[PDB]
Amino acid sequence: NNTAFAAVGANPLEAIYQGAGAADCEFEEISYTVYQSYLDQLPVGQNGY
Amino acid sequence: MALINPQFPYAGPVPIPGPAPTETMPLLNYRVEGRIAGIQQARQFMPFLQGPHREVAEQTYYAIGTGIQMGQTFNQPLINTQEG
Repeated sequence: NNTAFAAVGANPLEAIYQGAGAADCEFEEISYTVYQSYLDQLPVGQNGY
Repeated sequence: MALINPQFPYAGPVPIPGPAPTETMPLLNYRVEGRIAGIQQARQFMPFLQGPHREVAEQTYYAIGTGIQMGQTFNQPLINTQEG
């Protein structure tokens, strides 16, 4: 709630919203999901992978 | 393969200001020793089977036996007394 609602005249580099009502803007929740992308079933010769 | 102008020739290159000679010489970049990290597992729980498959299915059989074969009461022919 600090780094995401810049005021009028602040630096909006790392903010998300900016306006004259930004002192009362807040999050309700933040959800995240991570998806790993990999290569399964690696080829195996002799001397290992 | 240019042709020399005899009326207006020119000479070789003259010295010009230079680009601070050490700043065109690079450092040789200094590699440290490295390691493929961790103790590797011996096998992997693969998502596909590693063997062959069959394109078509073939019908298989197994032998069976019949049973104890019995006798019969035949209908028996007539005697060939020159009518037959």
